[PDB]
Amino acid sequence: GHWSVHAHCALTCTPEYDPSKATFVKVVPTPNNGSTELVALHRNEGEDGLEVLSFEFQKIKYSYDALEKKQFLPVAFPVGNAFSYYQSNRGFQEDSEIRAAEKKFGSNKAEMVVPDFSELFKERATAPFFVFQVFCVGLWCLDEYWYYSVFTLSMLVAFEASLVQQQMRNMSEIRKMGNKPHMIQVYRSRKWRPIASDEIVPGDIVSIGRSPQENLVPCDVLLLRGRCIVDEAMLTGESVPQMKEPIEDLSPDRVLDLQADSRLHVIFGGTKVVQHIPPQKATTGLKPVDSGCVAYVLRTGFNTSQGKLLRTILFGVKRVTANNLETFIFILFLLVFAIAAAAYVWIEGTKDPSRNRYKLFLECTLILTSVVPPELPIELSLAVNTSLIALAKLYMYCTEPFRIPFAGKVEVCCFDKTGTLTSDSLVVRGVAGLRDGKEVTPVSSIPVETHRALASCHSLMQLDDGTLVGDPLEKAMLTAVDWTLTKDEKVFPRSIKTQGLKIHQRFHFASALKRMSVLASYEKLGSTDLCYIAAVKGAPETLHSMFSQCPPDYHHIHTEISREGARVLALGYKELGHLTHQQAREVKREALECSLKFVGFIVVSCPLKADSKAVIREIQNASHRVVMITGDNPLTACHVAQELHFIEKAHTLILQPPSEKGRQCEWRSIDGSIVLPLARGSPKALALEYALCLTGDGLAHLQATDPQQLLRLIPHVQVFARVAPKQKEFVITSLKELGYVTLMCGDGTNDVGALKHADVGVALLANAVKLGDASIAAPFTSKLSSIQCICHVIKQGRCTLVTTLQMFKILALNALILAYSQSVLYLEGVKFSDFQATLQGLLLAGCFLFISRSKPLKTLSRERPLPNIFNLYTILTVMLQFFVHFLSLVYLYREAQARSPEKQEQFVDLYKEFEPSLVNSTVYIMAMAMQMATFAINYKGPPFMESLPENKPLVWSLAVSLLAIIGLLLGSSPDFNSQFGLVDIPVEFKLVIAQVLLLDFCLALLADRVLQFFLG
Repeated sequence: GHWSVHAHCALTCTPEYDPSKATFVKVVPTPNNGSTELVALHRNEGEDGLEVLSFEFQKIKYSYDALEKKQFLPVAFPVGNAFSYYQSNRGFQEDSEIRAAEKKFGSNKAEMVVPDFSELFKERATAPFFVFQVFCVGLWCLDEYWYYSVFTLSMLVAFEASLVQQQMRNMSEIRKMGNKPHMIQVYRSRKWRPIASDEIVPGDIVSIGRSPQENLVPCDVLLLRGRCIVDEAMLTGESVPQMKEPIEDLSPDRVLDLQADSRLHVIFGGTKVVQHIPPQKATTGLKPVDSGCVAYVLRTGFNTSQGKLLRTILFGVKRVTANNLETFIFILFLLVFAIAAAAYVWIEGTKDPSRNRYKLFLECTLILTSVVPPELPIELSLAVNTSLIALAKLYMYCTEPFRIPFAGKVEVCCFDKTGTLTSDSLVVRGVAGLRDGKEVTPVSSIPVETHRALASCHSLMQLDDGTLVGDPLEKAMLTAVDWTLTKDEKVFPRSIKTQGLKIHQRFHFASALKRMSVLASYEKLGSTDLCYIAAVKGAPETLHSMFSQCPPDYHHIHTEISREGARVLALGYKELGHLTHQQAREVKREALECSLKFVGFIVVSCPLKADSKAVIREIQNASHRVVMITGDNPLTACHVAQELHFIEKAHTLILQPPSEKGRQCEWRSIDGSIVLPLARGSPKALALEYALCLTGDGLAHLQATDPQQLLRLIPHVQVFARVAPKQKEFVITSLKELGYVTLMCGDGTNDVGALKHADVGVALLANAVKLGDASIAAPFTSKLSSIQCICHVIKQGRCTLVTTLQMFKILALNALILAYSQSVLYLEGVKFSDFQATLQGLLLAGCFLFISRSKPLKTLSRERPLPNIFNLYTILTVMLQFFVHFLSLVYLYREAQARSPEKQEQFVDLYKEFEPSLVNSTVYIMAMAMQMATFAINYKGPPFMESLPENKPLVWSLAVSLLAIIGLLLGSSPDFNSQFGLVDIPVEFKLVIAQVLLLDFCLALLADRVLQFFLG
C-alpha cells in the first residue's frame, strides 16, 4: 500500500532535486515506526530577510538549518536555554510576537478528530473478504441471479456499515475519555486573563496551583516561584510524591538541563498537583490573583513528554488486521478442495461432447462460489459481536472487537503496581519505635508525646468549606490522630482530654535539607504561660544525627522497616524549654533542628485492594505467568509482589548496573545474603533457585551492552522496577517476539506505550470519572478499578476462541460435504428440489447463529485451549470425519442405485426438472443426518464453555432437525413427504438406511472422542 501511495504523488507532480523551491517533500518513515506520506513545504516572509523551509509530519515540525547543518532538523525549544534567562523574564508583552511564536512553535492542541466515516469505510473495503464477496455477487449476476445477487450485496454492505457504526460508537467513548480542555489563569499584556489550555503557547507565564476540579497540568511548565506538591504517579509511576522548588533562589550562572534538573524544578504535563504553597508577600515579583505558583511554559502541544508518548502511539502502528494468516490458509485449503471438485466436474463434463462448454463453465464457477460460503466472515463477525455484547454487561468496553479471541491464547500477564494492584489511598499500619523490638505498636497505645508530635507537624490546610487536602501521607497521619484541624490552625483532640496546639510558623520540606519543621506553642496546665514545642519530621538518616539521645537499635529497626518497603519517616520532638513571643519570631525556622529528641518512626504502606489477591491466585491457577512492570522503588515492588504471591521463592535478588566500567554485573539479594555475578549460560538454574527482578537502569545498561542476554533473561523475570515508559514497550515487544501472547493491565500514562503493542491490553481507572489517557490507546477499557476484569476477559476470550475453533471445524466439514455432494451428484443427475434445499440453508443458518451465541462458564480451568486452528488434531479430525461420513454416503447411494430402475440415457441432462425418486430422497436423508451429526459432534463442551444441554436454542434446533429426519424416515403422513416430493420407501429398506445412519453417527462420535483422548 505504501509503495502504491508514492505512485499517485509521482503522477500528480514530478520529483524535484534543486532546493530553490520544492512543491513537495517525500517523508522517510524509518523502519521502526511511521508511514510513508507527502507533506507540502510552507513559504513564510522573513522579517530579517531570511526564509525558513518547514513541514509537518505526525504533528512534528522540522526546519532546514541552511546556516550551520544544511539538513532537516526539528524545531528548537527553550530546553537548551541558559538558566539565567528565566530569572529576568517578564513574559510575553505584545500580541504580535505571541502570534509569531504560535506560528513558529505550534499550539498546545491535543484534541482528536475521529477518522472520517468515509475513510473508515474505504479502509474496511480494503479487506480481501469484501472484495471476494463482491466478486461472488457479480458472479451470480453473471449466473442470471441478478435480484438475489443485488439483495445479498445490499445485506453485506449494510452489515459492514453496521460494523463500522459499532466501531464509531466505540470511538465516541474514546473521544469522551479525552481530556476536555480547561480554563487557566494566564499572564498576558502585563495583566492576568483566563485562557483556555488549547491556545497556550510557549514563552508565556502561567500561575498554576491546586484546582478544585482535580484537573491535570496542561503543559510542561517551569516553576519560577512558589512551592507545590505534585503526584506524578500517573506519568512517572513513583507513588511517593516529590517536592518542587522555585528557581529564584538558585544562582544564575547555572545552565538548565532537562535530564539533570527534571525532578526538582520542571513540572510535567498530565500530572496532578496536590498542594500549592504561595510565596511570601515580602518577595517582589510576579503577583497572581489566584495566588498560585507563577511559572514559565517550556513546551506545549504534542512535544511534551506525555505528548511525545501519546502521539508516538497515535500515529505509531496500524490496527492489526482481522483477516489473519489462519483464515487465509483455511480459505486456501477449502479452495484447494474446491478446485479439485471443480476439475472433476469439468473433466467428466468435457467427456460429454454434446453438452455446451460455456454452460458447464458457469455451472462449475457457481460450484466454486457455493463451496466458499458468503457467511464465512459474517458468522465470525456475529460470534465476535455476541461476545462483545456479553462482555459489555460487566461495565467494560472493547474498542477493538477482533482481539477478544486473542485473550484465550495469552500465556504471560503483566501488571502495573501503582494504580492497578495497589490503591491510591494509604493507611497507617502503626507507629514504630515506641516499644521494645521491631514490633509496631498501634496508634492507640503510643504515648501522648507521639500524639502531639504527629498532630503538630503537618503541612495540611483548611478551605472555606473546611475539607482536608494535602499529601495523602499527611492525610492518613492526621486521620490516625483524628484530631480536628480548624481553620484557625488549632488542632483539637476529638476523644483526648488535652489542650489544643496552635501553629505559629510552618517550614515546608526542603530538598537540600531533607527535613520539615513546624513551630508551635501550647498553654501549660494550670497556668497562662505559653510553652513553645517544635516537632520536626523528615528523612530518618539525616534526622538521626540531630537526635540528642538515640536508641542503639535505630539503624537496625530502620533497615528492617526499609526491607518491608513501606515509607519510613522518623518523628522528632524537642522540649526547647520556655520561649518568649518575640523570640519565636526571632528563632529561624531552620534553627529548630538542633538538639532533637527521638520519639519513634511511622510506617506507611500502600494497601492492596481486597480482591486483588484472589484474582492473582485464580490467574496463576490457569497455567499463566504473571509479571510486574512498575516504576516505583524496586524494594517496594518486590514486597508488593511477595504479598500477592507473584514470587514464591524464599529470596529474590536485585540486578544493578556497575558503578565502575568494565565490572561484571552481580546480583544482590534484598537481605544481601547471596551475591553472584551473572553467568553467560541460561538463567534457568538461577530462576529455579530464586526469583529474578530487573531494574530500569540495569535494563538500559544491558541494552547498551548486549541485547541477546537481555532477551534470554526477560522471560524469567518476575518484577520490573524503575522502568521507563519506552522501556515498558521494549519489554512487551521482547516478550511478544518470543511468541508469547502478552496481556497488561495499567492505568497511568506510563503503561500506554506498552498497552498499545500488547496483544490484549486492558486499562483501568484508579479510585473508582475522569477517564484518563491510558484508555485512549488501550484496546480495552474498564470502569471498575478492580483487576477482576482481567479474569472476566480471559474467560470470555477462552469461550470465544473455542467457539471460533468449532465454527471453523463445522464450516470446513459442511463445505467439503456439500461441495463433493453437489459436484458428484449434479454430475450424476441427483439434485434436490428447491424446497428441501431452502430448508437445508435455513436450518444451517439458524444452527450457526445458535452456536455463535454460546455462553461462558463462571470458573476457568487448568486445561489450556488449542492455540490455533493449525494443529494436527483439527486437520486430522476434520479429515477422518469426512472419510467416515463419505463411506456412509457412498454406501447409501449404492444401496439406492442398485435397486432403482436402470437408466435409459447414457448421458445426463443437467437442466431436466426435478423428479421424485429413491436415490434423491436417500441422498437428502443422508445430508440431513450429516448436518445433525456434525453439529452434535463438534461441540467441545466443558470445562471451556457451557454444556450442550444448557444452550437451549441449539438444543431446540438439533431436536427439531432430528425430529424432521425421523419423520421423513418414517413417512407417517403421505401429504408430508408428498409436499417434500419424496416417494415412500419400503420398510425393509428403511431398516438398512436407519442402521447405516446410526452406524455413521456412532463411528463419528467414537472416532472423534478417541482422537480427543489420545491427542488432548
